[PDB]
Amino acid sequence: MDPTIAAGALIGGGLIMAGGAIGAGIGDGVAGNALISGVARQPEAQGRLFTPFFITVGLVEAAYFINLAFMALFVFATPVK
Amino acid sequence: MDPTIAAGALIGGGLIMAGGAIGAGIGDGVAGNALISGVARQPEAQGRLFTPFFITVGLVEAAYFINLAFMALFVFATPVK
Amino acid sequence: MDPTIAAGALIGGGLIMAGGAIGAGIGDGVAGNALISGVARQPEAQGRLFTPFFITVGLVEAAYFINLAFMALFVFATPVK
Amino acid sequence: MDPTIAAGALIGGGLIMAGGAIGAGIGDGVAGNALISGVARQPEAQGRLFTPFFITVGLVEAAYFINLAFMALFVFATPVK
Amino acid sequence: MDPTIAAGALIGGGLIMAGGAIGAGIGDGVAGNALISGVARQPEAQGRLFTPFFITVGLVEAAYFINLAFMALFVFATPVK
Amino acid sequence: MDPTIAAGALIGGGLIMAGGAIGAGIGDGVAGNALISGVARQPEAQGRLFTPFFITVGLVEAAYFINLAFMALFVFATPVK
Amino acid sequence: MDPTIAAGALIGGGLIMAGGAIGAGIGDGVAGNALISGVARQPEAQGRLFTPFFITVGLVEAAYFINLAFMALFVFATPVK
Amino acid sequence: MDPTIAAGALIGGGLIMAGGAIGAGIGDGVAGNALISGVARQPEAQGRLFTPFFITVGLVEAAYFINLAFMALFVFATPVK
Amino acid sequence: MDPTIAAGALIGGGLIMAGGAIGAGIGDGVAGNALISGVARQPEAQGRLFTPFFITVGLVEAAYFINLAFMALFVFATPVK
Amino acid sequence: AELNVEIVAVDRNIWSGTAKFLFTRTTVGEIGILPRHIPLVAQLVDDAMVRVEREGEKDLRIAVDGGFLSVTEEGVSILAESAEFESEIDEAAAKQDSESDDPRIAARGRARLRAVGAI
Amino acid sequence: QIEVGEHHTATWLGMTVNTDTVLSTAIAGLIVIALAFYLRAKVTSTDVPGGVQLFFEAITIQMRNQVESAIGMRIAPFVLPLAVTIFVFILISNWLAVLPVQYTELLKSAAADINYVLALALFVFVCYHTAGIWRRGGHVTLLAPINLVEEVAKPISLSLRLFGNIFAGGILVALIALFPPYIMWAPNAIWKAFDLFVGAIQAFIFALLTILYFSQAMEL
Amino acid sequence: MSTFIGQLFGFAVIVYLVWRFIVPLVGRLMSARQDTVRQQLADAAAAADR
Amino acid sequence: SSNFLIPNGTFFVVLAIFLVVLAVIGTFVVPPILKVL
Repeated sequence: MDPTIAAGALIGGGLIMAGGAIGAGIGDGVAGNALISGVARQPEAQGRLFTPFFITVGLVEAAYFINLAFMALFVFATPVK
Repeated sequence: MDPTIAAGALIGGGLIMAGGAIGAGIGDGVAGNALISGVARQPEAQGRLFTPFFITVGLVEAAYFINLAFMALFVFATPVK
Repeated sequence: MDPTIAAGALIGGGLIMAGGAIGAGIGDGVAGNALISGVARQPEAQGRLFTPFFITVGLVEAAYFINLAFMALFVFATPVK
Repeated sequence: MDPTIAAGALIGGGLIMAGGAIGAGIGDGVAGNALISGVARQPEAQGRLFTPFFITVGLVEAAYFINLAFMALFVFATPVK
Repeated sequence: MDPTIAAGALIGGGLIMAGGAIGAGIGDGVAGNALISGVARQPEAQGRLFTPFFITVGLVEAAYFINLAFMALFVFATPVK
Repeated sequence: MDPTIAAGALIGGGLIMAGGAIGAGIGDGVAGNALISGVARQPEAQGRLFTPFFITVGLVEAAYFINLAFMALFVFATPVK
Repeated sequence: MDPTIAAGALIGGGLIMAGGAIGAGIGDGVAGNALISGVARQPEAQGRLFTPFFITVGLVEAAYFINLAFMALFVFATPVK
Repeated sequence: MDPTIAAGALIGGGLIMAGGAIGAGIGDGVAGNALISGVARQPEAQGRLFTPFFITVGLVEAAYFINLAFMALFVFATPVK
Repeated sequence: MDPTIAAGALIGGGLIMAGGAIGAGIGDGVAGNALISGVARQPEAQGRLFTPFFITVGLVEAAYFINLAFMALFVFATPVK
Repeated sequence: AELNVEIVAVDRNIWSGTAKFLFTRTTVGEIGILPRHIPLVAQLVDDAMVRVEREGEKDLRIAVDGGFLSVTEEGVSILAESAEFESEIDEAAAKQDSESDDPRIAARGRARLRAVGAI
Repeated sequence: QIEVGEHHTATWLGMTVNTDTVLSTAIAGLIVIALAFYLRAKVTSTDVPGGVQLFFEAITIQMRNQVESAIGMRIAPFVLPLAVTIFVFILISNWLAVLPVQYTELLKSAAADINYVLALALFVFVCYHTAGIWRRGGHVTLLAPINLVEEVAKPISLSLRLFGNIFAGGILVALIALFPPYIMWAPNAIWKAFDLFVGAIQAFIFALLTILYFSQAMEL
Repeated sequence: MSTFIGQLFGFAVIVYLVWRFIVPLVGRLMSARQDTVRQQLADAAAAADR
Repeated sequence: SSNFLIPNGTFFVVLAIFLVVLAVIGTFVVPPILKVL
């Protein structure tokens, strides 16, 4: 009915956010691992490593927030009512 | 009906929290791995490594708590009743 | 109906605990890996490595137990009856 | 009915976006890890490493955005009404 | 009914694409990690490393696109109507 | 109805055990990897490495068995009948 | 009804076996990786390395077979009929 | 009814293909990582590394295509009508 | 009804095969990674490394095929009709 | 292809030529070099052995003491306190040397054994 | 269109028997006894050895060095024959499935039956169990119940690992049947080659795990 | 008979595979391994000779 | 139908066939080959 569509939208948004969270969390983890290792090798490399690191994060979190946007589109402005 | 929407909201919130937990847990794990390895290489590097480490965690847990917030929005102030 | 909401709460709590278990298990594993490797490199580093290790665990298990709490809130004091 | 198909489309699109997010997030993470490590080894290698890195990303994000496209095809121009 | 089958086909196609996306994304990530590391070790090895790298990708993306094909077979020419 | 709640409890318990199994299996794997590597580099270190290793396992399997307990609480003493 | 409980039991058992398979497969993989690496440089170590390796496997497969047992308890002697 | 079985078959086939895709993609990725690293280690070793590499792939893709076969058995010659 | 049980069996078998595929694929990948690295570090070691490698695979694929068997038991000789 | 191999002792050039493949054992693990290979620096194990493999001859086995090893763009260089080819070894003297209590001469004897194809 | 676990059946002393499932098993048994007597007829000590002899000696000393590094050979030489038995008897038992039968096909695997695999695995179990108590009469205390799983695991693991492994082909060769004939031959060939491989590797695995379970049953 | 003609249309490519590639290879190897023990028994004869 | 993963009497059958076959090369192959070695 209408509530069935609403429930489908809620579950779909949930899945989208879950995928986003897994992706962002593990991606930032695997990037920060390299950052910390580099800073453990050469301390004065820190100011340098913040350029590639934040590039990587800029990509990772990107996929996250895109999903976030679409989750809103699923939950609030649900395409099919 | 109305309970169908309620159940959909509960399942969606569950999925959101599960994704958050996986992401945060593994991200903090993979970051602490590098932290411990750095402290095993150079003890007096500890006070240094706490800067990139907590940066990484600040990102990882971020994705977690955002999800947490939205989970509340799914469970308590459910968008569609 | 009412049982439909109850079932949704049970499934949601299940998902929350499953995500928590995956996150905590793998996070503690990936942290203990570094701990053991450090203790295999320098035995007398053990008493040192227990500081970053337990910090990491303190984060990882945190995400776990938070989920645990919310699982209770899903199962016992279900928000919507 | 018709809403059943709509709900199926919403859940399918959700799954597609979740898979995309996991893939892109972790792929970019594992690529940026190598990028940061290379830049921690040789700083003046940065301008070089941006060639293979962005190649890798060009592949990874590709799989993401393809999914994104199909998600739209699932949600807006649903194949079967 | 008929829409029930349509919804099942949409959810199945969604699952197929999600699995494909996770597999391809992480596989290309873990391959590009080695590519970047090799190019960070020996720059003039790049033209060499593009042979095994693209072999690996040729396998990884293969599993992806196969799934893509079958997803179409699930969504457009659904086997059972 | 009542069987609906029973089915929800069975599925929830299943999810809890699946998450537990993934977490414990991979966590013990990633810990034993470090154990074997330490024994490979230093065999005599075995009697030493059994202290951090079993600490790690004590954490990992913990998250497992906790889930196991709650699975029982889901399956036998289902909270809501 | 009764078949609803039967279906819930089948899905729950499926989830339990899937989690078991993922955990055991990847755990044995990550352990055998260390075994092969130890034998790679130290072939003689293979005989010694068979002590920690099989310990690890004894843990990993444990979590698997426990799940297997409970899967039977879900499928054959279903707790709630 | 009959369409319910058809939908179950479509979802099951979807799950089978998703698992296959994840397994094959990541397995080929983790194998090609070693291949590329070996090629960088020793350029001539390439003709030698193509023996173990393709052995590994022969195993990995095996699990994939087996699933593919069974997916067909789920969608086209569905066991229970 | 009866078709509900059939659908549950199809979904359960799907989950079992998906878990098997993930486990086998990644396990064989992580084992072949070590095999290739050993053959890249020492070639004359190939004939040696095929002993531990295939042991590992013998374990990994084991968990796979066991699942395969049970999947058949879920799909063809469904326990509860 | 072939790689240039040079084994220099502390007071003499032990060997120098070209090879097809070169097996030895670093403190970190055994290893095999081939004509092109990463630049590398490593320390052979205390009782190491060096097997050179040549195209038209039989493989030349050498015992090395306190060795170090480095691979570069030019070839392989092995630095040894002392080295002893295979066709120069008393396997019985090396055998009774192997069972010493002094670790240094014990490693010397174990290397002399590894060169002759024993142990 | 096809259903698994179907073989003719009967009874012999009140116990139910498979009318199928035993012909190909006996074919494998008579083949191994055959090539063995063929060895004996063309064995040597100071000649050039026959192909059968070189095949079997490769297998034999492979298993021998495996055993001897796993355990002191003198401690338990009886596992060496038991190993080789397991290898070849299983090797052929999978390779026998190479031959094409179907019109329904009953020349196929003996391992596609749960009982054959169950028997092999549980015999290995009784043997290394009695060997463990013949020798002696967890690594952590509270880890101990997990150990109880461990040895109930092994015969199960050894059993279903093999069955499911060949059962796979035992299903696939059937599925591909309904693929169009003018195309089916190519995937048929591909799967048959890979099944040859997997049968070999699987016999290898069962033998090696046999030996290692003997070892960890018998060490001290 | 369709299924039999198909399965042995496959069997043909299988043993064409084996006769083109594998058994020539194991022929090489078992020839070498026969040659080795042949040479060593010849060496035993030469040793009693000496 | 047939819960075909529950054992059947056929078990004992091949145990016999396995037993003798072991006993077979308990005499007929490997004591000869180990002595050949």
